[PDB]
Amino acid sequence: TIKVTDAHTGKFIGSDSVNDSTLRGVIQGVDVKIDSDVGVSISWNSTKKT
Amino acid sequence: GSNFGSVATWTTGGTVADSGYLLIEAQENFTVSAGTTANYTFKATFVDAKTGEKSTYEIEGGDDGAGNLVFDLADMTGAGFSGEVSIAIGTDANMQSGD
Amino acid sequence: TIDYNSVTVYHAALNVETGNLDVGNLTFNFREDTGTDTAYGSTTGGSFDL
Repeated sequence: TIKVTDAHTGKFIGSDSVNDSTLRGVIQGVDVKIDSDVGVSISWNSTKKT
Repeated sequence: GSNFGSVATWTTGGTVADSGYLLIEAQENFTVSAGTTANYTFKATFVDAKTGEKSTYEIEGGDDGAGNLVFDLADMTGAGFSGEVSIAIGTDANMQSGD
Repeated sequence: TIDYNSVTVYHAALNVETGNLDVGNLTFNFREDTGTDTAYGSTTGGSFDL
């Protein structure tokens, strides 16, 4: 889920819900790619081994 | 969002800095309103009516037993207020991000 | 030869659809000259339609 806002005014510009992490068709003439490993915490379950 | 009302109530004795406009914006979602002391986060912004300046702060508020959100205007540092404020939300109120 | 004074007043509004904030200004021009005997000034009241 992506929310874009301006850096000096703060007025709303756009939002999106994407699957392949490509922000397309909200900023005119530009497509933005965000890395897949952003904002995830990883742990290991030894009682279930997963 | 979901159903949540309005209407703010004062506490007698508060002091106001100047006439202006105030904006309260949410930070996190919750619908677990069944009666419990708790706290959640908000962002507050103030704009004046004579010079037009803008100030941005963080604040917190919490429900107590049912559908009421009490805030503290004392933490408006630099500007400065006093007294309390209570938003009458209501029971079975789901609060989403952006309302 | 006719005088005036300038007063700047801000006013704000909120839209219910996008979540943006509008902050505009009006400048009233207050009229030439009034007053009692040299004390502080004078002005009349009322209401008008913009």
